[PDB]
Parts: sequence; C-alpha cells; structure tokens
Amino acid sequence: EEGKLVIWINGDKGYNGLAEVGKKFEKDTGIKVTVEHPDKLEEKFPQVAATGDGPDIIFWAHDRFGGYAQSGLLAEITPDKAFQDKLYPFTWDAVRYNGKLIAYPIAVEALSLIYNKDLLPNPPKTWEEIPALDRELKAKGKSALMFNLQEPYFTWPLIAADGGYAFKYENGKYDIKDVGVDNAGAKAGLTFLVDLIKNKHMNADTDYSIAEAAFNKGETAMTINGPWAWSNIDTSKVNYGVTVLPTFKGQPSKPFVGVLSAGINAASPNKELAKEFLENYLLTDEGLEAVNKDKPLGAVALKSYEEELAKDPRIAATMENAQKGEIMPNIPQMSAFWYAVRTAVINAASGRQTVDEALKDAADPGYDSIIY
Amino acid sequence: EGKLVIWINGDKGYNGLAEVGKKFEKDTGIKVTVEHPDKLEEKFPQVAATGDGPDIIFWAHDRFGGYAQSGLLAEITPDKAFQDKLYPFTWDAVRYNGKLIAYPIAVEALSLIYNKDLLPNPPKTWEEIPALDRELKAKGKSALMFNLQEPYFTWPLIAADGGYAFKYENGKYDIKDVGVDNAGAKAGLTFLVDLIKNKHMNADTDYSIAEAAFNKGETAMTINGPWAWSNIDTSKVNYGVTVLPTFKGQPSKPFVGVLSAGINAASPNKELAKEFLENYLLTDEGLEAVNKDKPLGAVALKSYEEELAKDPRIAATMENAQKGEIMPNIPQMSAFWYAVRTAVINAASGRQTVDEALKDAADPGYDSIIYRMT
Ligand SMILES: [Mg+2]
Repeated sequence: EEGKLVIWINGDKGYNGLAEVGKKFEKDTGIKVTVEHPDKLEEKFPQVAATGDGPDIIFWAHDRFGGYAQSGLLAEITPDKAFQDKLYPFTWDAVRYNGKLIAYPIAVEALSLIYNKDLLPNPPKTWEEIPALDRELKAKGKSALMFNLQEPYFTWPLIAADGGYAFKYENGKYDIKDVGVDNAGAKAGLTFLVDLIKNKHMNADTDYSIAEAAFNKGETAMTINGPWAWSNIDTSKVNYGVTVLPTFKGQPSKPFVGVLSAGINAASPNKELAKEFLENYLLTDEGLEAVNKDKPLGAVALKSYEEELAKDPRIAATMENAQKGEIMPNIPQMSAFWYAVRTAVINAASGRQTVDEALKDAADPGYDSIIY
Repeated sequence: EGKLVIWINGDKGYNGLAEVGKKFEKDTGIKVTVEHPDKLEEKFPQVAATGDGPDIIFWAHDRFGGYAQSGLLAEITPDKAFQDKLYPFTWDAVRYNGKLIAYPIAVEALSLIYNKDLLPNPPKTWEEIPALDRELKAKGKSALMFNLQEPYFTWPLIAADGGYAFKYENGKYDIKDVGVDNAGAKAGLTFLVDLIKNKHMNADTDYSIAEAAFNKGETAMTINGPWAWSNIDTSKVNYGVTVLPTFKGQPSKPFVGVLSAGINAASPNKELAKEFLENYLLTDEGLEAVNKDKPLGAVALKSYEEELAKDPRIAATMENAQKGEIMPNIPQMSAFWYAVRTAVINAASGRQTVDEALKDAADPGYDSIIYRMT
C-alpha cells in the first residue's frame, strides 16, 4: 500500500485543519493524504502495525511513543540540523529513544498557575507567600488556592522544585536504578503541601471537579491546571489570567511536559513522503496555522510560529512553565511510578503516613505497583 | 434454577463426576450437567458478570483468591462435623479474608522420584548429593536432574532453611513483607548454585531435558509432580516416589496446589450445590467414581486418602504436601515467580551473586523484570 499517506490523529485535535494541509500536499505532489480520527487510536496502533498494517503517520503524546519504539513499531526519523534548528531543543529530547529520534515534536503542554484577576490582580511569585494570602482572602469569604490533590501530576511541580525527580536523566537516558522521589528536595516540597492542608489553606479531599467548580464560580483566587481547562473558564466568564507557577525555596516549580508528536510507522513503504509532508508542509507557519485555525494547538515546538502565538500571554506562560519543567519520561516504568507516588501523596496528606515514610515507599515500591 | 451446571477441566475425571451427578438426579430429581469448556478459568470471571456461569467450578485453589476478591464465589457453610472429615491443612487453602470460599478435593506437590535400579536407597539429605554424583559420574550417570528454569521446582530447597514468599498472618498475605532474601533463602540457593559450579548439575537443564534423562535411565533422581508419572510408567524405568531430601536437617518445603470446588455467588442453587458436594462428591464412593475415571492423586477426604495412600507414590505426595506450604492465593504471585525466576537464572549464571539476586527478588525496584513491558 505504497504511494499515499494515511494519518491518525486524536479527535480532540484539528483534524479538519490537518486535512487542508493534506489537500495542499496533494495539489503539489499528486499524493493522496487521508486523515482519520479513530476512537482508541493509541491502543489500536500496536494491534494493527505489529502485523505491518496501520497508518503511515500517527499523532499522539510523546510518552506513549517509547512503548512503540521498544516494540520496533516506529521508524528513525532523519531531519537534518537545519530542520532541527527550527524547533526548540528541549522538544527533541522528548522524542528520543535509545539515542535515536523517533517522532517530530508538534505541540507542548504543561501546567500553569491560573488566577482570578478581579480577586487577585497581582498573583504570588512564591509558594511561601500563599498562606498569608489565604488569610487575607478568608477575611473576604474566599480562599487563595484550590487544585486537584488526588492526582500526583498536579502536585509534582512543587515536589520537584527543590530537587525531587522521578528517574535520573543523563546523556539522553533514564537511569531506572536512580530514583529521586524520596530525596531531600522531594520531601521538602511534599512537606510544604502537607502543611498547607494541616493549616487549612487546602483540603486533602479536593479533586479535579471540586477545584474546577470553585475556580469557575469565583470562590478561590487561583488554581493549577492546563490549557485543556481554559475553554470551561471562558464559558464561566471569570476574568482570569495564566502565569508562571510560584517558586519554592527560590527555585522554579517543574511541571512534567507532554509533547504532541508525529511518528512514522516502521512498516510504512511511504517513509520518504512522510518526511517531506511533515517537514515541508505541516511543520511550517502555514501548516501549523491551518491546524490551529480549526482547534488551537496551544504552545508549539516550531519557534517561528510559537513566537507568533505567544502574543497570547496564556500560551507564553504554558511555554514558560514547560521550559522550567521536565519532559514526561517515555519509559514503560512511569505507570508503576505514578501509581506509587499517587498513594504516597494521598497517605501523606491524610496523616496515614508521614512524608518520609510515604516517599520512601514510592522510591522503593517492591510489589506494590503490581495490581490487583 | 432447580439444576446444577458444573465446570471442571478436561484433564480431570469428568465422566466419573458426571456419574456422581446421575446419582444425585436419581435421589432428588435434579439434573446435573458436567461441562469442560476450554480456558474455563478465564471464562468464569467473564460470565459470572452476565449473571450467567456454572453453579459449581472446579479449579486449583490459588485462582480462587482472585475470584473471591471480585465477589464471584459464595461463602460455603459446612458444619464442624463435615469440616472434621477433611485434612485441616486443606481448609487453609480455601480461606479468603477469614471466610471459607470452596471445598477442597485433592492435593498436589513435588516429590523426589528415583530409579530403584541405579539407586535402591535414595539419599535423605541434599548434603549427600555431591558424593553420590561423583559415584555415578564414574559410572557414566548423574545423581540428579530436574527443571532448573522454573523456580516452582527449586523452591523446595530455597524454602527449607527459612525462605518464604509473602508473610502470611491473620489470614492474609502481606505483599510488603517478602522472605526470599533471608538467611534461609540464601543458604539453599547457595547450595543449589554450588551444585551447578561444582558440575553436579547444569544451569541449562529444563523440563524436557530432565524428563528425558530420568526416563532413559541416565540420572538416578529427578524432582517432579504426579502429572509426570504416566510418562515414567511408559518408559518402564523401575522408579520410587518418596520424601524430598532434607537440607540443614529441615524438610524441603514444596508449594501445594489444592483442586477445589467453588460455588458461584450468583447461583440460585447454592443449597443444592452444598448437598451435592458434601453428601455425594466428598464421600468415599463419590471420589472413587471420579478417581477411577482419572486419578485424583492425594485427596482431602481423610477416609478415602487412607485407602489411596496404600499406593506409596500417593503417600509420598501427601507427605511432601504436609511438609510444604499452600501456594499463596493472591494475584501478586505471578510477579513473585517472575522475579524469583530471574534471580535464580542470574545467580546460577554468575550474572549476580546470590545476595544481590535475592535482594532484587525480595524488594523489586523500578529496574525489575516485573516492571518491564518488553
Ligand atoms: Mg534540508
């Protein structure tokens, strides 16, 4: 099935805009490009490719692609130095597996601090400031901060700020023997979170929908969330802004970064066409804008178009928190790690475990991450 | 509803079971249907959610803990008089969170199997085995070959001096407390690693190799379970089945598998199923019927086991089972086996020392084979 391009992308992306780029590529080359948005595409792709079928190009979060590459399902991509120079260097980091590039970065996503400009026109630059801020707001019938404490993705930026990390990352490789989740930095960040809860500035039970409800009805001055939340805040009419996360111990909060990426199916007989399409049609200002026009990509990896889009301070902030954070590791071990950390944060925040006990357990999981 | 549907595996005496079912019909008018679907153990948890599934399911006890965790088995209710009819240790196999969730039927474990021609008096101790091997090597033979690749076979020696899997207390297994790197576990694995270094055994021996050598009269001894007997019968080798060797004067401790009969939580026939199992199956004539069709080996019923154990091979199965431990009925055991399997391969091959291989199996880290996909 040579001579064409079949592309899979998720249904919450601008697939109709990507279809217009496919139509331009066909006008110029005569090669037909078909864009599909299957349900469950990231589960379906290894099922169909592993028997040398599937699309020629697949778009998904970079972290799943480690999995695919481990199974030999993705081609090494081959952009020259001049092409790689057009994207932010930290993005190339996300699409490396065994020192080889395995996908093109497209867009970048990370948490930011979202604030209610009517309640809080000058938001805090530091975590250490938030308790006093909370006191002032509580006197007005409001609170300083609510965010999801049930999922450790949302709490991680504070945990990593003073030096906590998941898996040491050096020379383009994760050392899974070297876990940083119980080091002195991680303990200090988590102890700060636990103290906030002990001191009634936050509630251990708060989850994604409680925090979103409070922010969007103007009951709390701040929340921590990502660009997937903006359109709900737009519906609410809150006058919000989006900014840099606070520092802790004078160091930046470090959210994990998700890189929407495009990989080439190892079994495609159309690898050269895929490279030309991605490098010369999609990853240019005109190509990304065709997609963005349809549904906003957020912050993008291509520097020239990101600079254009970053006139929107919300998008500038996303990129700013992303460059201060770290790439989500693309290794299969992350899912056991996230399960152990999630228990750790819940147990420390409830009083069930101390911070030191909780985190030692996350670093040294034993059999704890084999469910059920 | 007003019937019983039973699932049992095709390798068991299902025709013998269907005959017990007929006897139940004659007495009660209740039709009993015995089915042997393929992968019944994977099907059961699927269909006991479409309300469907058999009234009774026969399977190894260790898969039952998973079913009980999901609420798929009823609590069974034998009186104490009935409980007294079965070996006490078999009831321990079918407890989940304090509650009895199946009736035990039969018991299986590894024994030491020996060629009476080469070795009329088998060693009582592992410690004896190197001098024995030297004697046989001088004759073109070997003392001992068994499957070294699967740690179910090496476990009896590891556990002899103190090795344990998950600590077991107040009727549950504690997945946070692992006993495979204690001094006992290190002593026995070191013994086994030394037998390899000293060339009494070969690190590459697997199930096939060991079976072919014992069955061709090439090695005096092997370690295997009742499922291997019929191939040895065919080979015509003159064999005995006996107690495993002791290590540091303590019995080897193999893991025990108990075939058990569970009642579906969603059955409207739980009372019929209880009278069927208690008063028709778990009797001398009920078990006899099944056993005639395919042998049960060692059974849980005290009165019938006394009869079967005048076969010394079945006596040895039960002896070794009573010296061993019930296989943990938790889903973590597959991971435990994957981690121990690697540790023994690595210790055996010098890729790791015993101390480090077992440390890794007791407390797996993110580097562990259990958290890989590959
Ligand atoms: Mg070029």
